Amino acid sequence: PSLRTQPSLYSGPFPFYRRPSELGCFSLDAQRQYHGDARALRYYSPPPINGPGPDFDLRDGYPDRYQPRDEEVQERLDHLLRWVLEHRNQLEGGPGWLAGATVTWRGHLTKLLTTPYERQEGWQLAASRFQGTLYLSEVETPAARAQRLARPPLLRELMYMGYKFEQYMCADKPGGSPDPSGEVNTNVAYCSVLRSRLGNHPLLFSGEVDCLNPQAPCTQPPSCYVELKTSKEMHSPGQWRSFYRHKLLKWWAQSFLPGVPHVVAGFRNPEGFVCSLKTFPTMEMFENVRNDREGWNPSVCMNFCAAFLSFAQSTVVQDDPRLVHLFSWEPGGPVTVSVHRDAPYAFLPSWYVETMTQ
Ligand SMILES: NC(=O)C1=CN([C@@H]2O[C@H](COP(=O)(O)OP(=O)(O)OC[C@H]3O[C@@H](n4cnc5c(N)ncnc54)[C@H](O)[C@@H]3OP(=O)(O)O)[C@@H](O)[C@H]2O)C=CC1
Ligand SMILES: [Ca+2]
Repeated sequence: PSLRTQPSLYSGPFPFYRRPSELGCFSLDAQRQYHGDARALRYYSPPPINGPGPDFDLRDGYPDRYQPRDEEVQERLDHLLRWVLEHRNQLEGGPGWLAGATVTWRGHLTKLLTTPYERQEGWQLAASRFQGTLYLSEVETPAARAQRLARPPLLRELMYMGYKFEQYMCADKPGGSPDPSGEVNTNVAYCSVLRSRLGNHPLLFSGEVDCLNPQAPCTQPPSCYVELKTSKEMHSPGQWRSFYRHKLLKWWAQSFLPGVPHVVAGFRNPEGFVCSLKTFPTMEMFENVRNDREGWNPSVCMNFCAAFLSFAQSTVVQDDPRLVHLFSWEPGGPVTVSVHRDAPYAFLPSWYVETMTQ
């Protein structure tokens, strides 16, 4: 049993994808504690239109005011399971909606979406069915774990710079003012919880959300949300073309899933300064590669993802939170499956399983 990943198998019409609704949200504070409210949400606050072009120093505060998340901690789905536990009765969609849903993080779905074009990084997804519901939780691959432990100084600082850019672009209160003098603490996160459906696969997933734009004409989430990105300044048309083809595909996939309609990008020069901003509407990103022989195709992304969901659903027949079907994929190969029980792959915690059982 395996699943091919070549884009030519998936090039048909765009599949059904339900307009996403936000079911709720949660926050993680500076100590990585869960709170079932929006306390971590920040508000889009771009530089005044009448003032100077941005000149954000993305290195300011590195590493002295940097409080990085401890990446050795395996959170898996735990934060999302807690939200689900705390909202299990008052869920949308009617009786047994959760039982026919697939539950995962937005970022796991993003990786599925980009799989047909991905040439470098493989993945592993653990799958457990429990009370009908299919749960998907990423497993760090061996190469990804070594690459992580040996992360160049450069990539460590780039990651800080992405977060620092958000600090320059966001305020703690609507219409408030940004505060770059503060600490960059990546334990802090605001997460949106959404309902969608791909083909006939109902979806419940959560994703980190950078800010809410109080100037957006539609105030209903997720339409009022904005995604913040940084990227190298580009000069030649070849450089923009490469950007469109590789980077935009990932930006698209990440923001398309939860219905986040705009990505705001800060382009940074080699000295670490953002000295321009560009807005990319999620629904127009594909326009940049529509008639490009080397471009990507949203239909391919979504049809492969729908096909992977059908594959997972039909492969994972046993209802058992301690059993795991591990889906493995490396560039140039098909998705394959192995089966495992209990430690280390089993990822549904007892505090979830026991409460859901009662
Ligand atoms: N393989 C894993 O263990 C994963 C854990 N997660 C966790 O689950 C929750 C949902 O995250 P997501 O599904 O929104 O994740 P993704 O879309 O992959 O990333 C969105 C943002 O989440 C942040 N983020 C996500 N993962 C990490 C990380 N490992 N270390 C530090 N920051 C992280 C980051 O701001 C990133 O923004 P950029 O795409 O601009 O880098 C978060 O609390 C996240 O920590 C997510 C994906 C994969
Ligand atoms: Ca971001």
